[PDB]
Amino acid sequence: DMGGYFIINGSEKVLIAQERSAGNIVQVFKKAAPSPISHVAEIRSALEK
Amino acid sequence: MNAPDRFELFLLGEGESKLKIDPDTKAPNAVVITFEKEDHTLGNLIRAELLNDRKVLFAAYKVEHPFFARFKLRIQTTEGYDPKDALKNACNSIINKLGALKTNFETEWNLQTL
Amino acid sequence: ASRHGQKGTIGITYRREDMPFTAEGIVPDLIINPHAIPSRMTVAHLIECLLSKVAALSGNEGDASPFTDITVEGISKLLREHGYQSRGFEVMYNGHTGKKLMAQIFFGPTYYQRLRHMVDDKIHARARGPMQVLTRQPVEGRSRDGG
Amino acid sequence: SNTLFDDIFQVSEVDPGRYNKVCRIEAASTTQDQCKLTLDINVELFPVAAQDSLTVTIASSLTRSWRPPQAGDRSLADDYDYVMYGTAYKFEEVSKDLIAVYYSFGGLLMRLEGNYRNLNNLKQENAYLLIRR
Amino acid sequence: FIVEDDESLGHKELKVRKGHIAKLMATEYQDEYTWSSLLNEGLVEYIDAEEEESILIAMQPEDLEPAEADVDPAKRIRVSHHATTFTHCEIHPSMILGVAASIIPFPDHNQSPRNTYQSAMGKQAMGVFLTNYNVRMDTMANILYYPQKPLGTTRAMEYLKFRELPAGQNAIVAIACYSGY
Amino acid sequence: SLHKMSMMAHRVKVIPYSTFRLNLSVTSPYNADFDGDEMNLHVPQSEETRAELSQLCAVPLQIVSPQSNKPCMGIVQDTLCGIRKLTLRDTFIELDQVLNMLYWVPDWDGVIPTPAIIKPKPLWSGKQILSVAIPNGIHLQRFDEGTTLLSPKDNGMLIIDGQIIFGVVEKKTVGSSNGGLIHVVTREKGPQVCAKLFGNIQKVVNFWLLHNGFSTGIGDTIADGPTMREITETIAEAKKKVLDVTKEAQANLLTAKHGMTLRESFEDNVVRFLNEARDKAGRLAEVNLKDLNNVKQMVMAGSKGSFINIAQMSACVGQQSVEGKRIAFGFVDRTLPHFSKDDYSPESKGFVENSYLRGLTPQEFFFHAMGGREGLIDTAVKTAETGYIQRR
Amino acid sequence: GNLMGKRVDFSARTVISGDPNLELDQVGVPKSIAKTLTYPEVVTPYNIDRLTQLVR
Amino acid sequence: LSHLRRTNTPIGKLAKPRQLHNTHWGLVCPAETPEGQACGLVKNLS
Amino acid sequence: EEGPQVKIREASKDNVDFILSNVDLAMANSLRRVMIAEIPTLAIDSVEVETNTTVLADEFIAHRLGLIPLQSMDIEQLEYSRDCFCEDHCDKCSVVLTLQAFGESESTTNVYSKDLVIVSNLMGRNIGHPIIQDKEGNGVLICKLRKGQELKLTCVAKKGIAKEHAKWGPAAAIEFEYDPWNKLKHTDYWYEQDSAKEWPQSKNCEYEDPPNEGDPFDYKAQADTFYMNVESVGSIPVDQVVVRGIDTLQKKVASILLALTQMDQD
Amino acid sequence: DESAPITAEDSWAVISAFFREKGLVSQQLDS
Amino acid sequence: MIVPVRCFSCGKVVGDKWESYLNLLQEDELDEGTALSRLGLKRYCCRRMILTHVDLIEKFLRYNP
Amino acid sequence: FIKRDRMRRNFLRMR
Ligand SMILES: [Mg+2]
Ligand SMILES: [Zn+2]
Ligand SMILES: [Zn+2]
Repeated sequence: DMGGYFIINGSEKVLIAQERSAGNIVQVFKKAAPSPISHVAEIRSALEK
Repeated sequence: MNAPDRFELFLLGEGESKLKIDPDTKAPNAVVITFEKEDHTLGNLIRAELLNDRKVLFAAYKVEHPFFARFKLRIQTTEGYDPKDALKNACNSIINKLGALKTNFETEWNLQTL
Repeated sequence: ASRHGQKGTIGITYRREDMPFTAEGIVPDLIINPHAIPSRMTVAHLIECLLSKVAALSGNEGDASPFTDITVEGISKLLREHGYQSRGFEVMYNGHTGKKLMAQIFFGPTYYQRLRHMVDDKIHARARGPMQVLTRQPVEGRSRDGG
Repeated sequence: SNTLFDDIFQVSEVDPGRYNKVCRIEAASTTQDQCKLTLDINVELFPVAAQDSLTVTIASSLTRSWRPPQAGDRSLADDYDYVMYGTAYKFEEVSKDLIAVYYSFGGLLMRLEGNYRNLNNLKQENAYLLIRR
Repeated sequence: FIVEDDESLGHKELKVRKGHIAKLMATEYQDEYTWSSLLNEGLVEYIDAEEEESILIAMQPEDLEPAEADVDPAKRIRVSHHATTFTHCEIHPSMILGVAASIIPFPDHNQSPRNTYQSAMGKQAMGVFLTNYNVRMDTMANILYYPQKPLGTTRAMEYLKFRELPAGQNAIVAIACYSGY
Repeated sequence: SLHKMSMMAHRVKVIPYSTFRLNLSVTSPYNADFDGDEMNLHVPQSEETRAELSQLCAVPLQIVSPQSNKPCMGIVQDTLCGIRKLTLRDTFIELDQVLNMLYWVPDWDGVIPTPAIIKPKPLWSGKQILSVAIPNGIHLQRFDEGTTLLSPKDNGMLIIDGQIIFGVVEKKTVGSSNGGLIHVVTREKGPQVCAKLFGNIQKVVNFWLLHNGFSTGIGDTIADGPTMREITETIAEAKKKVLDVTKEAQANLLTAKHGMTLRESFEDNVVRFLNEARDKAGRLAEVNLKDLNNVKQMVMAGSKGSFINIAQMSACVGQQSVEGKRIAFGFVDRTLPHFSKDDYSPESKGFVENSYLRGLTPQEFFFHAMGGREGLIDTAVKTAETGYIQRR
Repeated sequence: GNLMGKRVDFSARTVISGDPNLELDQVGVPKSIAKTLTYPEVVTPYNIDRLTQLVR
Repeated sequence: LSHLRRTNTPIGKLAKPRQLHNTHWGLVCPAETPEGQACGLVKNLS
Repeated sequence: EEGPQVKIREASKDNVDFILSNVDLAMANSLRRVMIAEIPTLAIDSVEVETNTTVLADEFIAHRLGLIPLQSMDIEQLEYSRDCFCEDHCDKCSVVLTLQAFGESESTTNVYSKDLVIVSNLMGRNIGHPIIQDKEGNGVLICKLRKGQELKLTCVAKKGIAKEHAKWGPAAAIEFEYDPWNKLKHTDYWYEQDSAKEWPQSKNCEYEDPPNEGDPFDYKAQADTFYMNVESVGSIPVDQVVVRGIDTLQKKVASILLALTQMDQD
Repeated sequence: DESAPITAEDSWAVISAFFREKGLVSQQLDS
Repeated sequence: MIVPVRCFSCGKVVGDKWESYLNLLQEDELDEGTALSRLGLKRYCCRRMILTHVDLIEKFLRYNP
Repeated sequence: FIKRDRMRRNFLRMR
């Protein structure tokens, strides 16, 4: 037995890795064909810890 | 769970006779024998010996479905010859051949020293 | 199932004497259809068998590792060194008659796994039974003797 | 009851091609110049080499359930080395006089180009092919 | 693996050498020179996709290191090491695979989705999941009576401990047409 | 249940063992495999609803589908594979077995057919004894490639009064074909008659094939040495043909196609050579493969397998593709870190040089897996979409 | 879910297996399933004799 | 083991975050993914 | 001498290698079949478990106990339970065996087929004795024990055949071959280059004259001369597997005549 | 010989040393 | 779990042959191929039976009760 | 062809 899981009220529970786009990251994206905006530069700012 | 009894493979049931002889309607002087609780162990062997008989015009056997141990043996013989007799004779022919094979093995085994 | 997405249920069970045999006395534990190979393109399934045969003959744990310099022609030379048609095939004799099979069958071991779905666990039948309270229609599931 | 065709031919070509036990023969008549032949033969039983001389017979005898020939001696037209049984499936009018007949010995095909066996050859299922030498 | 110009001797060979291989095999046979020993020695580095963008990687070390100044027809058709700019070397290509795919024998010889399918059946399988099975009072469990280690295994399976807790039996398989059942 | 066919009326046959047993030629309209597949059964309770089922939705009735004015059931797999093998000039049967093959056909007249060969040894052809299941009044004619009335390659098909004259029996004859031996039998004899022909063909064929036997091995993927040299050379010459076009476009010489970028045009030519290559190299393996090649045999019969299957297994897997374009640079100007930047080579954009036999390289593995995945996504999406389409 | 579609009595479901010895239009029903599902036969002079033996 | 080495990409739809990207090299398994709803969305670590 | 002749090549307490000449294939095969499937043996069939402290499941052990070979030399003296007149089993139709083991050693304690003891009366017939073949003379290893690990159970051995459970398999693999030089054309050998080079030669190729290219195909040729090799598990001595094989197959053909005669009484 | 270049088979003695330390649940635990 | 009594395919008794197969490998220092052969495991069906078997029993015995 | 385990043997004999 390798562990890496919990025992919660008897049953063996696994915490499944959750994907996400990284924070504090600058990314430029071309806007849609009808859009009044041509391109956008987005940043998802948050406090790391 | 829906599986049959292993022994049914060889043990005759209620009113199950080893042989059921029926005449073949389709051809003259022809018969169909249903051998209950049997397989190719006996079927192929009887058919082969029936084929040796000159008076046998037709001999074949089939195992209609593998779930059930039984076979139909069809025998058509020359006029003035009971297929029953062809099978009666073809049987003796197997026993006599085997009786010889027993004695000639026992002879060769007694000859061995290891 | 084998380890190549080649699953399947049983069709029938045959005993040793009904089963085809190598002159060597070896009878198969499994009979899989040739048809399930070209469409699928499970070449690694065949290679597993050839290697697994070699391994059992010579007492080795056959390396079936991915990116190696192991060849089908290399393993074939080894299987011939043991005394079997290099490509796996063996002349077999039909169980019912003893008469040789005109075709030579690709025999040998393959590692097969038993899968967690038994027929006696699935099989279901109902002719009247439990009904839901609101809808008054049959209940759901084998467990609940549902419709 | 009796014969319908009798002639001796010379084997110009023998062809297997993908077929291990049967070959398509190409022979010409020694007697008539107009007469030509093509035939499939189980070479495993009756081997044929090029430049071979063979008699070719087509008989209507010698419904009917086949009996094994266990009957010691019988009145067969057995004065031949290789005998077959097929069916007439075509009557080709290739030219004035010149006619071709098509036979099928359970898939083994035959083409006999001629002119004279008008009153002999029929669209008859009953057709035995007999070959000697 | 870290690959540098390092030794004046010849080309740009790997930082790690046979000495460290024996040094590890020494600690292996003892069951001092761990993984942290390679890492802190700077012979091996950790690289994320963002850092991967600024490096070049050699597949095999040998097959991707000297130069050209016969060939087996049975073997596959591999490319080249014409790059002299090699910064790192892949430990083993088979490490691109996860637990499920690592159990597949010769997966480089199968049509890719077939591999993805056996990646899901490996879960609907049976065997010994742990040795304490007789102590554990689980909701459901299936233990195969006589499990057998596989005849064809991957170098990777040695680490997945499959050889100790197997998923099946090695069956004598005939690929044939019989009754049609 | 997307068919009239997905639900049919069947005759109960109480058997042992926990499975629903069904005839294999009805595998097709249900869409059923035995890959752990399950099915529903419903029992009518009125002498009226039994009549509904029996007189409107029985399997024999459903044989000829109004979907495609053709039959929706035909002879499949073991029977299809075995029927080609049985119906051949080479294929002859000794009496012992001819007699057993006759007994297996239940509607046998009890009349031993006259052997095609009499004098050397009484031998019967497959064609002759298969014709025992083909009923009188069945007349079929078919012409393929170079079919003459004295069929040379055992091409086409000719059946008269329900007896075979020439031609090998395979998919085009005994399968679910528009002018099928099946399509004819139904219209010319009855759905009840045709339903029997299904069984009778199978009973004989499957019995002969039980004894003749059939198998597939790695030997059947093994292509002959000089043909492998030729394949290696076909890929090699196609690799240089790409370089010539790559260096040509790098010196601005390469004139762009109408309504296409210099890149759009460069890639079109590249993806063309790399496919021409795979197609030709594949074609070499197929033509080299003997008639005894068990894979070729299943393809020939049409029981399973196609040219591409042989091609990818023996010769060359080919160019992998994601979204129509050969694997693009997911990383800055390269497909994997294992490559240098601005690398447009067959090797870099996803061409698989190896066969499944020789096995893929790590670059080849990942690129194939990438393209392979796109397939499972599309599949999963395509079922959802069609789901709704059928219902609306 | 309750009107265009319904769960129903006199229904069975199991794993399907291929059989070459079955006639086209047949369906191999396992004994257990056949012993569960029923049919309302009306007692009529024709069947009265046989039906009492099934009841028996 | 496979379950302790499991990833979840929460979306929602059919698009680009399903296909096996070039960057997925050596970090995620190119063959291990379920079919249907979670195809390419439930990844497995190398 | 009379009809089908047997020529023994090698012989042992375990293997009989012989050449069966002047026979019909179907006969040689039907014997082959009988030898495996229908020769009667004695094996455990009922296991009543008193106490089990093993790491092994009751039924697991129960299965293994069946598989253990038991003496069958004089099996004809024992009745099949089914036809016996007793309520369940008796001395005429069964052999009772008792297994009692315990981890008295601090080391692992082993349980073998030698540890079984016959509790029924044998009436003098050589039946029910567990077959031991190994050097150390322990027999089949049933299971392993610890300390407090105890096993007490009772076994009822019964007459039976392989058609019922292969545990009553008096025979192991039976080797069977004919026409090593494929003169009869019974096989169409698969090849890539040379048919003969690729396919290995048999041992039995020495015992048959090769055809020599210049000879034509013998279509009159029929299949006789079958090289066979029987292997006894131990229950019945090898010779008696071939002899009883013949006798059982006879008894069968005879039983057809017996029943055919009873049909001619009505 | 002491500082001789590595073979392809040498890769495994390195991989064997990683799992010796890290295990197959490295991620879950360390987090 | 524990060395199966008899090979699945042919029924040859491989149950007794375990302890001796372990001695041939350990004590006699023979290879797995010659060991099985010396024990008389001729055809590969039986060879796989012993060669590929895992004797888990030893690991289960380790737990206290 | 197969996987090399005789290194309890190879490593104990060399070192
Ligand atoms: Mg499915
Ligand atoms: Zn009694
Ligand atoms: Zn064995």
